[PDB]
Amino acid sequence: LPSARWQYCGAPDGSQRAVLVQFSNGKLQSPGNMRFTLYENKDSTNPRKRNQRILAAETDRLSYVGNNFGTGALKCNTLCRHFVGILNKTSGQMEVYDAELFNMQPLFSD
Amino acid sequence: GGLTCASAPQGTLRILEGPQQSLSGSPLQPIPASPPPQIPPGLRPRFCAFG
Repeated sequence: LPSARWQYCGAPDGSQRAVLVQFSNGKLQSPGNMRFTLYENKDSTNPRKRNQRILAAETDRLSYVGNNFGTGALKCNTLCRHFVGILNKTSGQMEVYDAELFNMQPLFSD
Repeated sequence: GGLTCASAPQGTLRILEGPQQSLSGSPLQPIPASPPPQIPPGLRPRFCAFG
């Protein structure tokens, strides 16, 4: 059975994280026209706030927002951990990195 | 300079931590079964007739 040699190159300080997105309303038919912007909290002194992040995705018609804090932050980001594996098919080596999962949702204000 | 959607993942790995089963010995009871009530040895009659 096909197998890969596992390596956690991972994050140098653990400060580095990749970014996974999941859309609450399904799959994006055209992810190529989306612009994602990652926002971080300016407060680096508060351990609670220093890991707060917002991911915004803008389309022509709607905006999506995901956050890793508050109601929008969901349980899967903690109870479980997410990683990204980059497999080199030639070497059979899989490099594994920490990942952060954002659940994306639509933007409207009264 | 922004973030763009990349190629779809080709596979998923789900990790869980699991221990294994031991041999079946099925040691039902310390002193097992319903041990039967029984005769005290010898006993002897504790009663006699008159005469």
